[PDB]
Amino acid sequence: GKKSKATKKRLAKLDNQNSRVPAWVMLKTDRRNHKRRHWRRNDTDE
Amino acid sequence: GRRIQGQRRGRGTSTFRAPSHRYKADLEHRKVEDGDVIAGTVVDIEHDPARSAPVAAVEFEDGDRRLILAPEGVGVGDELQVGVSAEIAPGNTLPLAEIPEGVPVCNVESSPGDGGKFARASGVNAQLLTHDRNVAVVKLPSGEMKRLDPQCRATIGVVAGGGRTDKPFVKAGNKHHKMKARGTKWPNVRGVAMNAVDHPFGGGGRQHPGKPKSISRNAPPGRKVGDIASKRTGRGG
Amino acid sequence: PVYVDFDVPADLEDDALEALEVARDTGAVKKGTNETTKSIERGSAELVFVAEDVQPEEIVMHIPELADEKGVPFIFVEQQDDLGHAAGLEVGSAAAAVTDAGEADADVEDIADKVEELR
Amino acid sequence: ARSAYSYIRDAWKNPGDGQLAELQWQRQQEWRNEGAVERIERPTRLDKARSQGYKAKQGVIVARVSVRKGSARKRRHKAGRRSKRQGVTRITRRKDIQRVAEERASRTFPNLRVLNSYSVGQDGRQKWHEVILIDPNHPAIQNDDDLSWICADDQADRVFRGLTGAGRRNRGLSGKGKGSEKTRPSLRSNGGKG
RNA sequence: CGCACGGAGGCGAAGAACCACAGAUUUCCGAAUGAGAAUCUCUAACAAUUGCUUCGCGCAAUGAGGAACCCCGAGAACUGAAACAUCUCAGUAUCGGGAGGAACAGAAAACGCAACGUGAUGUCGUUAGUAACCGCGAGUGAACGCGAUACAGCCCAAAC
RNA sequence: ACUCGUACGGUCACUGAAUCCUGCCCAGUGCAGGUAUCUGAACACCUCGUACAAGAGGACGAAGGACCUGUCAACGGCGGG
RNA sequence: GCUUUACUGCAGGCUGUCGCUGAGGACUCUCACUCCGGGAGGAGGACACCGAUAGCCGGGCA
Ligand SMILES: [Cl-]
Ligand SMILES: [Cl-]
Ligand SMILES: [Cl-]
Ligand SMILES: [K+]
Ligand SMILES: [Mg+2]
Ligand SMILES: [Mg+2]
Ligand SMILES: [Mg+2]
Ligand SMILES: [Mg+2]
Ligand SMILES: [Mg+2]
Ligand SMILES: [Mg+2]
Ligand SMILES: [Mg+2]
Ligand SMILES: [Mg+2]
Ligand SMILES: [Mg+2]
Ligand SMILES: [Mg+2]
Ligand SMILES: [Mg+2]
Ligand SMILES: [Mg+2]
Ligand SMILES: [Mg+2]
Ligand SMILES: [Mg+2]
Ligand SMILES: [Mg+2]
Ligand SMILES: [Mg+2]
Ligand SMILES: [Mg+2]
Ligand SMILES: [Mg+2]
Ligand SMILES: [Mg+2]
Ligand code: NA
Ligand code: NA
Ligand code: NA
Ligand code: NA
Ligand code: NA
Ligand code: NA
Ligand code: NA
Ligand code: NA
Ligand code: NA
Ligand code: NA
Ligand code: NA
Ligand SMILES: [Sr+2]
Ligand SMILES: [Sr+2]
Ligand SMILES: [Sr+2]
Ligand SMILES: [Sr+2]
Ligand SMILES: [Sr+2]
Ligand SMILES: [Sr+2]
Ligand SMILES: [Sr+2]
Ligand SMILES: [Sr+2]
Ligand SMILES: [Sr+2]
Ligand SMILES: [Sr+2]
Repeated sequence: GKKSKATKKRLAKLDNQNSRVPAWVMLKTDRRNHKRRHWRRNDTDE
Repeated sequence: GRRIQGQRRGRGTSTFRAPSHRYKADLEHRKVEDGDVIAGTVVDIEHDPARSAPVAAVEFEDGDRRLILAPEGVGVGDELQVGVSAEIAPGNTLPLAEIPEGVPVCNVESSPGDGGKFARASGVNAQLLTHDRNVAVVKLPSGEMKRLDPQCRATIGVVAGGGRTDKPFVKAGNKHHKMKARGTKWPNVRGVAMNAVDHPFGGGGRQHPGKPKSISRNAPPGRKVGDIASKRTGRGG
Repeated sequence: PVYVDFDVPADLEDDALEALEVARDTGAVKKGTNETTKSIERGSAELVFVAEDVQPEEIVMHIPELADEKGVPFIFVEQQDDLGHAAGLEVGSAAAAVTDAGEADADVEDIADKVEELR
Repeated sequence: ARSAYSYIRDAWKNPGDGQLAELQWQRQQEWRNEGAVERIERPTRLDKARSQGYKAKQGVIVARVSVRKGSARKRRHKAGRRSKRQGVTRITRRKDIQRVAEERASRTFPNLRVLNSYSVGQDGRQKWHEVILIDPNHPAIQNDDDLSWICADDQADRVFRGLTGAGRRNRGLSGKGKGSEKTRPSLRSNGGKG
């Protein structure tokens, strides 16, 4: 498929949202990413 | 029940339409101011997809290039004329008044200036019978005597391609190819071969129409099938 | 047009309008269909003017017959704006009336007489 | 004495007699070739226009609107319906043609508000009405003591809500007594039985 | 120095944090309005429809949103009638259009406890399941008046 | 829509290549045509009625029907004695 | 769901009548209206179309 500049920006965001809750947040909050998406197992929009 | 095939037709969907975009020209009589002064040279002969018959490409003196409904015997190089004082030769177009009686004509106008309506299919022709100051009587290909305005233009000769109907299609494939060039759904499933829900003649444990086939003229669409307002049927008597 | 039954010559109209101007600067005039209509009814109208380019025609239709059953003479003017300018208005006027002329009594009388001859 | 206006009024009491008859036969020919909504410089019926609130002033507009004659243009049922609800032919709409005319006009002039309207005849297949519209934004009207009431925010789209005279008439609000039980203060408040 | 108690660091007596009011900034799509497009792009823009008009987009208006309420239009069926068609469910559900902070209504061509009487309009209580409707079946169903609430009365067209 | 189409067309149906063939029946039903006479609604018209109206009757009479004819490669039928 | 000479209706077709609609039991005309024609202009014409109502047919549909 051919992605437009906008489609590419969204896909990019989706990938970065796929990051982990930084180590420090665990310590600060004294103790989970509910949006962990997998390329295969899951399915994005558009 | 469900709407019958005749009803789906009227919706004008793709399946029922004619491949217009593949059609060449709306062969109409060239418009002339008056005086008749107008002639052209036959530049080529082409096949008309819409009528399964030949059509002449004609280039006029004023530079206009238009396809024409060609009569039989017209060839490249020939000079055709159109107007009140045109020469009484095959291929020329002039009002019924200037056309001598007893002469075969084609592509006759119904109302002067409409561009031609009657006798346009392969090989057919209308016979110009009577003259008058008010009306010119013509015998159309169906055998009907048609009283017309003598100002109605018409072309001399029989339409080219005569005898097309003489050779049988022989096989379905040939019909298929012709049908694909017309605004028609084909093949044809017999009503009597359908389910009651699909057609008035459908149903039964064996194939036969429900009631008699001759249907009243007043019958509504969805029911008007079979022999529409037949004055009689069969061959005997 | 539906209320107009006779054509008034350009020259005759010139005479009529000229008389109207002197009529406003000497005697008295009424401008506008309403005022003109009242004059014909009250009897104070000596000569009434009616424009031919009135749209809608309803506005004036009644004049030609009201003036008749009141013995008041009338004349048709081609343009609404000319009648209004003659009456001394920046705007046009569908109808005007000379209520007691002034130094135009001779002209008006003749004009009235000329119209009778013109049917 | 009689007003010149009274003569236009009297003529229109019988649009089929006299000069008016000839006039209508002539105009209608031009009207039939005109559009749906046609703005016109002057009202065909001055007496009526003025009587309805019209004024030769900036911000006052008039337009002739033609609507088709007859009952409702209804599509027959495409699903189960008891015999009572199977009709098509004899069904008529609840708004009158004059009211349809007013709305079609108001839509043509999004910024103007309908003041009133009146009939100007009909041929065999359509009716014509002239609608008087008002520019609630022109200072010529915002300062007019007689018309500035239409400039109020609550008068916005007054025609679409039936606040027009023809609207109120059609809503069955003419009578203040007997017969207006289900109409006043509103059809909707009375369960839609008016 | 947000939720959020970390690490590094920083800010605050030049009165920070924090709160109230006012103001600045305020990407792209979006009624979406220069034109096109799945939030981007192409080469000056009130696009479109209108009013006024210096007739030039010069000055203006409309569009779309909002929990329901409100007003104007379109308008079912299951169901009930122990079946069912009128009737009923119901002018309900749903659909189209539109306003406001409330809408709508409203100063009698009224009422008609018939009078020597009442006196704009909504609404609440009542009148009353009364009158009236109805395969006179099932069902349906007001008003005048009265007691209250709140009270307010005016402007044109024409005559001149 | 058919249709840039015009009876050698295109619509609506039946039968289902070729070959040899395709009888009899129009009473019923369908379709179509005709029709002296009969029947046939509303408006308008006339009489009665009502100071008006409701209403009753009359006159005229369209398509349709009666009646007549055509038609079965229309629906169908082709027996008892 | 389907059928039909089941009950009751609703579209649709045919037909009369009123409106559009005009001039001089049959007829002429042109000006509305319709169509043809680029147009000039031609054909048609108070009919047709459309709006309204009445009778008939009407499992096409509910
Ligand atoms: Cl073929
Ligand atoms: Cl409005
Ligand atoms: Cl009282
Ligand atoms: K029901
Ligand atoms: Mg990564
Ligand atoms: Mg052609
Ligand atoms: Mg064949
Ligand atoms: Mg095809
Ligand atoms: Mg077949
Ligand atoms: Mg089968
Ligand atoms: Mg089966
Ligand atoms: Mg069927
Ligand atoms: Mg078989
Ligand atoms: Mg068979
Ligand atoms: Mg309310
Ligand atoms: Mg854009
Ligand atoms: Mg039940
Ligand atoms: Mg019962
Ligand atoms: Mg009820
Ligand atoms: Mg009461
Ligand atoms: Mg087979
Ligand atoms: Mg045309
Ligand atoms: Mg059924
Ligand atoms: Na995936
Ligand atoms: Na508006
Ligand atoms: Na009601
Ligand atoms: Na902001
Ligand atoms: Na704007
Ligand atoms: Na401008
Ligand atoms: Na039950
Ligand atoms: Na049941
Ligand atoms: Na009932
Ligand atoms: Na038979
Ligand atoms: Na079923
Ligand atoms: Sr998968
Ligand atoms: Sr053609
Ligand atoms: Sr042509
Ligand atoms: Sr069958
Ligand atoms: Sr035979
Ligand atoms: Sr002027
Ligand atoms: Sr609005
Ligand atoms: Sr009070
Ligand atoms: Sr065979
Ligand atoms: Sr028969």
